[PDB]
Amino acid sequence: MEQHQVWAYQTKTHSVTLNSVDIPALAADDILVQNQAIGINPVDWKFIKANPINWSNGHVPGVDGAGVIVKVGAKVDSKMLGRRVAYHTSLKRHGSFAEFTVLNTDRVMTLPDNLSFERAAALPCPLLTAWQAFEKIPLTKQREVLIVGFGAVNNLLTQMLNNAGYVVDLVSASLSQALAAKRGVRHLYREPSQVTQKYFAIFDAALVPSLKANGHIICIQDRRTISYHEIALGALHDFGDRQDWQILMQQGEALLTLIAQGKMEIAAPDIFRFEQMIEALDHSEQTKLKTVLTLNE
Repeated sequence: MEQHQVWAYQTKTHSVTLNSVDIPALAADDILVQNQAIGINPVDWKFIKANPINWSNGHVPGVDGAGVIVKVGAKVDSKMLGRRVAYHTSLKRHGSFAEFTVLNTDRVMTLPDNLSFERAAALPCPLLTAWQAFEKIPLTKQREVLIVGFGAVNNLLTQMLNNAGYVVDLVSASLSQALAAKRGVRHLYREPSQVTQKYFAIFDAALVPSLKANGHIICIQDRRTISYHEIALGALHDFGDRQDWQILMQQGEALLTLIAQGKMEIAAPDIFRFEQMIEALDHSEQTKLKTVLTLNE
């Protein structure tokens, strides 16, 4: 009731340690989520390593989670209580590596009843990142696009593009032909040097020779008649107004529904217990396999 367990950042050793700290009272537009599963994203282990935004010792990392709304602030609609939600929270505030997380009420997505917490927690950062990147690209008569790398964002983005009518080629040293084809890939290149044609858009100045004039470069990173687009999902926390959030969350909900219905596929995350955060963080970073923590073990 009064305290909860958190994984708190240690600046000296670029690591997290388990502690019990007071559960905060909520602001008027805030909600308290009881986490049931916690996503690990590259940005989390990258920021743990580099501390690029000068987190204080004690800061709780973690952008992604999923769980149940158990308390709400004074101005929050009482209908939110008890909802199953997933979220992508700000890197500047205490995050998902905790039993409970404080979120803004406009910035969570309701889960389909048949979508597990563990699957949901594997989605907010890569699914919303993929959707933002997808939405940058016009649909013209030139439909050939190149995706560089395969990972959780590009898995989802490939499917979005193929579903919309784009012809998608992909660069990946070890993606199986069978999985590529399932996801809708036309040509699978095993290294960048094999790419010889030109594309309408590349999702990744070095790329310019591979672009049609007036094409698009979409940079998806945690870090002029060609249009350059930079996707930074977490920046909506700083720049998004309430309508921007409503629109995105509603689209995220729609996409979660497609996933729960089996219409868009993801590989099952590797699941660790909350207690084994350190081993999970190591696994995520070393294996690059999507990793999630569960509290239901």
